[PDB]
Amino acid sequence: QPFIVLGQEEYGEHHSSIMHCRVDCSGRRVASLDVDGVIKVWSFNPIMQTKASSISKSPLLSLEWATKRDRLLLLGSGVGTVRLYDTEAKKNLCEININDNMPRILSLACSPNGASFVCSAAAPSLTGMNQVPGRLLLWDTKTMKQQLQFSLDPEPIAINCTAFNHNGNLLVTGAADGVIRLFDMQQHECAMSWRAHYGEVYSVEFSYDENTVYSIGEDGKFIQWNIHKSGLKVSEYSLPSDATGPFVLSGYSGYKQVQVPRGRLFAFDSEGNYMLTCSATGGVIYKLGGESCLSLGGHRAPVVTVDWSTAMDCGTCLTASMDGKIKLTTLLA
Repeated sequence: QPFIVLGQEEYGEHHSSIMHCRVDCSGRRVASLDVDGVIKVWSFNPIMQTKASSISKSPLLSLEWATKRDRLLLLGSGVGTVRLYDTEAKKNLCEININDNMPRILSLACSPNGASFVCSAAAPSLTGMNQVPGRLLLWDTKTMKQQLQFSLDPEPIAINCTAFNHNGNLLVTGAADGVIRLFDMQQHECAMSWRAHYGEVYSVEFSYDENTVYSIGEDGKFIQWNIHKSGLKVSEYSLPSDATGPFVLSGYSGYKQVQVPRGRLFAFDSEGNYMLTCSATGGVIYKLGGESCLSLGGHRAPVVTVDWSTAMDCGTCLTASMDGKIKLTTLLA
């Protein structure tokens, strides 16, 4: 009963598997990035319409909408840079040099107050492969310099995912060593850290009331954690294996494509009561109360990343798959 499907449409401008697809802060624009460096910025009211296209030079690994100065997209590359992409002017404003030694920009989080961003900069993947050193850096957009290094204890490690709380006081992070680290933004040390997953942490998020954090990891678990009590599981659930991959699109050709999670694996409605996840044939929605309640379907290839935006009881669910197709499902509460 909780949701009714108003419609489902397909955005098909991408021709390679999707890496990231994120709705902007106004709920009206999508930025999506495929494994070939192609970025599309598009709208979906009341028709789908491409507002900008851009083919990236160098590999691109992360994508984050700026917070105060909307229409601005931050793109983290695989050559140790962050590119500021003006989706209105349809041009790159500048290319910020983060680090040559640790060129994989695996995560970007923009401060809700607009003056800084956090970025994960990781060593090249080892030739268990992501068990490599990483740094986590606070970058002052405004002097264009690195302001702060977060200490990663006990050792530097690649950070896969980051998320701010509403005020920007707290940053939750998930690492390739399975550890979750939670930072307050004046100090270099995490206020809190614990072993969360056996294998990599792929996505993290604060609950709506910011009393817990949610995580999803390589062990296939979705876990809710009390942030007043380090390592206190509030709850834990074993998801179907196609929620966490590795996602595989294969043919009789002897040919396969393999995607380890890189983009967001889970997304929530506005009030944090329901969770969208990946599966081989479309998005799957669960209820988070103290429970699969809707399957969105529509995909002929495995879904590898999702998003969910809410505007006033109208939700839109993005599901993105290895054939490059993005389905938009409109949900009414």
